[PDB]
Amino acid sequence: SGNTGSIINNYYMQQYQNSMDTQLGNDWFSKLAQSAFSGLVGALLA
Amino acid sequence: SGNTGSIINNYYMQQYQNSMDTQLGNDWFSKLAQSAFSGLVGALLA
Amino acid sequence: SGNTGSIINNYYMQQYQNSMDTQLGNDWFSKLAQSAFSGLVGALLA
Amino acid sequence: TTSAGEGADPVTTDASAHGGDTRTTRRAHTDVTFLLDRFTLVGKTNDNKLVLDLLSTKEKSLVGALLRAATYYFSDLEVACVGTNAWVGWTPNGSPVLTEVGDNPVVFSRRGTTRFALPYTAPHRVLATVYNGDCKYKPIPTTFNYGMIYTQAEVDVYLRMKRAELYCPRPVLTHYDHNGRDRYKTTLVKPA
Amino acid sequence: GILPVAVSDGYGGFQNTDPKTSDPVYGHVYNPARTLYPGRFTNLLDVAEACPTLLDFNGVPYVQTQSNSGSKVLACFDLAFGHKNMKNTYMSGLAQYFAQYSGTLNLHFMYTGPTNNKAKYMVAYIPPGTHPLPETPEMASHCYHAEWDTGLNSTFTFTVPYFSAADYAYTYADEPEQASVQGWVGVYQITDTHEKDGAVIVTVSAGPDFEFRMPISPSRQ
Amino acid sequence: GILPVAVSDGYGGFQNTDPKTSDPVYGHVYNPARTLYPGRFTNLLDVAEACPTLLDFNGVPYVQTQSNSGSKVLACFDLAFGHKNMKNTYMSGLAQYFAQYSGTLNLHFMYTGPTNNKAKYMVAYIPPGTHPLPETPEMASHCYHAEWDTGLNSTFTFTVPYFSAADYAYTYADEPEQASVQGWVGVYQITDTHEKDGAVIVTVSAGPDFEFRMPISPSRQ
Amino acid sequence: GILPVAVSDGYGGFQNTDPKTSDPVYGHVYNPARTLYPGRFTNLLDVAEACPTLLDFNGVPYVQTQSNSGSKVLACFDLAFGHKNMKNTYMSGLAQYFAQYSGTLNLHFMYTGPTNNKAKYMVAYIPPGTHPLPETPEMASHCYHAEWDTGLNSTFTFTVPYFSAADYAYTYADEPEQASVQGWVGVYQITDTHEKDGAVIVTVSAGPDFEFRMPISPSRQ
Repeated sequence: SGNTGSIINNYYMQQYQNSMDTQLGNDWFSKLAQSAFSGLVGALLA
Repeated sequence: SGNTGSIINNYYMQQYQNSMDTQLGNDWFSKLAQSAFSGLVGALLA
Repeated sequence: SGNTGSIINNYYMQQYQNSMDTQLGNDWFSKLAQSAFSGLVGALLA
Repeated sequence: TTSAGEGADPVTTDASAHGGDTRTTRRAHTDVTFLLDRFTLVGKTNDNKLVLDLLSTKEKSLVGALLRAATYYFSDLEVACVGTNAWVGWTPNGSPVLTEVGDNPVVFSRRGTTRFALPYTAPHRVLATVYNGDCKYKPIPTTFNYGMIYTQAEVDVYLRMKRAELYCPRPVLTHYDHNGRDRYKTTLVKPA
Repeated sequence: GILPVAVSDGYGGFQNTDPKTSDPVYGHVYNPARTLYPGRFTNLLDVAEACPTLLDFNGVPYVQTQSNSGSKVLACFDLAFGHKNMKNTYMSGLAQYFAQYSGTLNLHFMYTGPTNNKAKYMVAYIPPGTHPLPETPEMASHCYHAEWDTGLNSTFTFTVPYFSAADYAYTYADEPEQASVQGWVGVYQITDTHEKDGAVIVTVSAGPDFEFRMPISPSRQ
Repeated sequence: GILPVAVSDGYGGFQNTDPKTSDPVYGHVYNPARTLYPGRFTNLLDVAEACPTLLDFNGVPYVQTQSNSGSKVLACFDLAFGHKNMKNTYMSGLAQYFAQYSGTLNLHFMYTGPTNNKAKYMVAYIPPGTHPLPETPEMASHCYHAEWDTGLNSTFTFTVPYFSAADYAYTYADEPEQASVQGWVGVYQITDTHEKDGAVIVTVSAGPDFEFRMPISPSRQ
Repeated sequence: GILPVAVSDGYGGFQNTDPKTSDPVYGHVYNPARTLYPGRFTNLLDVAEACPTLLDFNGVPYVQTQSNSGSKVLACFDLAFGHKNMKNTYMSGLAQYFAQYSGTLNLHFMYTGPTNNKAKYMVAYIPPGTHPLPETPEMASHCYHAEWDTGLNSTFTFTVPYFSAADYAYTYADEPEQASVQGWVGVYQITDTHEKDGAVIVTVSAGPDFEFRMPISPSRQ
C-alpha cells in the first residue's frame, strides 16, 4: 500500500522495518458515502 | 536470534562467521519464575 | 577446501579461476600415522 | 497472599484477588541477547593497540551495565574502529604481544570505519565479570580476553556482542542522583 | 554487459544498532563445551519476577511502628521508579534503561516481630488526582486496598495495579510534573500490641504481566 | 572472483517521492491496539462526496430574494474552484493540491423561509462561449437546467455536468484567461410570494464520478 | 529502473585472511600430471604423531648416567614448548605458530648400552604447585609414573597427560610466570650396573589426541 512499489521485495525483516500492530479481543466514510441517496423523491414523468 | 534480521540470509559460511559450539556426552530463571506460587494461602470468601 | 568459504558460490568459470589438473593412465602421512602401534608389548597385569 | 517468606520460594500475583485481569505481555525488549546485540563505544586505542576486554565497556551504558548484571557470560564479537586510520589488525587470545601485526589478520578501512567479525577465542568454557581469585574480601585473569587489535592510527573502538549467553544474575543499581529530592525528575522529550 | 546498479544516498553509513553482520576473518574455531552450565538467564524480567529486592526507607529496608507520632502511616510514596524509596531496587535499576513500561507490580511485606507481638496492617493504591492523600486507615479504606494481620505466615504479597489513560506509562518523571502521574501507594499500621517496634521488611518484584519497552542508554551526567 | 557490477550515473540521488524504504534501525516495537477506532477515512473523495460545505456570497452562505433590483439572478458564477464563491469550500480546499480534475459536482439548495412564504427557483449550467449570459429564467431555460418549487422538502440537489473538449480540466486558471473555460452556473429566482427575503443556503459536494489527478504542493507566495 | 543498492562503510577493505577469491585473468591452463607423487602430507599433526624428534640436553640428544653426583635425576623439565630442552623439536617448531593447544604427548626413551650393562628407569609427571620437586624415585613414585627396565626391547614410550583447570593451555609463557603452569616431567635412574654411562636417547611426538588452535605469525624480534 501507499507510495512504495518495488516488484521485487524488502530485504530486512518486518519486525525491524515497521512497528507491529496489536488487536483487542472499518472505513466509516466509505460506508457513509456508499449510503447516500441517489434516487428520486416523488414521481417521475416522461 | 538477537538484534539481527535480514529476511534474505548470510553470505559467508557458518564456520567463518561464528565460533562452532561443542557438547559433552536449560533456562534456570525461566523455570524459577514459572514455579512461583500465584494462588491463595488459606480459604477465600465471597 | 582451504581458507575460502562463501555459502553462495563463484562467479567466473573454473577454467579461468584455476589451473586444470590432469592425470596419467594418497596421503602417505595419514596412512603412516594410522599404522602406529598403540597397544602393549608383553603381558598386562591387574 | 500470606506465605512463609523465610523459605525464599517465589510468589507472583495478579490483580485477580481484587477483581482484575492480566494484560498480554510482550517482553522482546528485555531479552538479554537482543539487548546486548548492539555496538557500544569503549574508547580510543592507545599506542595504536587495544586489548579486546569486554570489561572496558562503560559501566553506566546499557551494554556495560547489563553485561555486569551477570557473573558469567559467553559471546562472539564484532568490532568497528571509527576514525581516520588505514587498517586495524588482530591477534587471538593467548598470543604474544607484537611490534607489528604483519601477517596476522589485517583488514583495511572503508570510508573511515573498519568493521569486522570475530570468534570467542578464550580457553575457558565461559568468562566471568568478577573472579574471587586470591583477593580475600573483608566486610581478573590474563586469560579473560578476546584478543588484541593493532591500528595504523588512533580510533574510537566499538564492540558488539553476538550470540550472547548470561549466567548468574548480579545487581543493577540506579545511577541518577536524587540530590535531596524525593522523586527523581528530568526533562523528557517534548514538543517544543 | 554487467548488472547495472544504483548506489543510494543516505544508505550505507556505519550504524551501531543495525541488523546486519560484519564480514568474517578468522575461521574454524571450536569452543570448549559449556553444556549444563548453571544459572542461565534469558530475559531480565524472569529474574525480575522471581527475585524481590529491598526498598529503602531512609537507610533501612524496613518500615516500623516508630517513636513519637500518632501517625498510622508507615510509608506513602509515589508509584514511580524514580522515587527515593525505590532507589536501590533491581526494578528501578533496570528501568533506567527503558523509556516506557506497563503492567503490574508485587510488593511484599515480611514481619519480623517476636511471637507475642501482634499487629494488623493495610496497604492501598491511591489513584492520581486524589486529593488530601488519606492519612488514616479509615479514609484509605476507600481505595483499592488489602488488610492483613500477623500470624503463622510472616509474609504478605500485594499487587499494585496498572491504571492510566494510556496503555503505557513512562519510567522517568518530566521536570514539570508536580504530582505523581501514576498515583501513590500507602502502607499503614492499623494497630500494634506493644509500641516497641516490630520491623516489616518491604520488598518489590515484577508482576506476571509487567513489561518494558524502548531500550535507552541514558548515559552520563 | 566476485560479482562485477556497473554503478550508474544519474541513479541513486536522494529523492523525496521515491518508491523505496529506508533501512530500519530500531526493532521489536508492538503498538497499542487501535481496534475499532471510529471515524476512519481512506480517500479524500469519500468525505468530499458525503459532506457538503458552504459557498460564500459576500460574507454569507445564503443567496437571497434581496432589496432593490428587478433582477432575477440570485447568483451566477464561473464553474471554477478559484472563484471567490467557492473560496471556503472543502472542494476548493482540496483542489489547490491537484492540477487536474474531471467529473460531476452536486449543488444543494436548502430553503429557509417560513411556512407561508412560497417561491420557485431554477439553476442552469451555461456552457463556455455562450454569449450574453442569460439574465432571465426565460433565456436561461435554453440551457441544461432544473426548476423546482418550495414545499414539504426544503432541499433540492442539482448535478453540474462535465463538458469539455478534453477528458480533464485544470483546477487553476491561467493568467491569460478572460472567460471561464468551463462555463458558468446561474441560479435564478423565478418568483417569490413576499419580497421579504427567504434565505436559500447553498452548498457543494463531489459527484459520484468526480476525480482529481496530479498531486502538487503549490506552496507559498 | 534499476536495483537500488546501499554501499556499507567498514566493508570492502583489502584483507589478508579473507574467505573470497580474486578475479581470474589467464584461462585455460592444464597442468602436468602429478598422479601418485610420493610423500604427500595433509595435516601437520599426522607427521607430528609419526615422527619423533630429538630433545636437547645441553648439546646432546641423550640423557646419561653421568659423573660425580649421587643424583638420580637424569632430567626434570617444565612441561612447556618453550623450555630449552624442547628447543630443537618439530613440536616446539610448530607450536610457535599456534596460541593454544590441548592433548597428550609421547616421550620415547631408547637405550644405547652394551648387552651386559643393565639399568632401571622411571619417568613421572609432576603436577603444578607440587612443592619440593621430588629428587628421588621414592618420592617421585607418588606421581603419575612409569618404571621400566632394560632388556630385549631398547625403547620405551610414555604418555604425558593433559591436566589443567582449562580445556586448553597456552603454547607460550607469559613474562610474569614464576613456576610452570603445566607442571614438569622428571626422568630418573633408579639404578645402573656399571657407572660408565649408558646413553638414553630421548625423543618427543604428538599424542593421538593432541591438538593446536589459533594460528599466529609471531614474526620477528
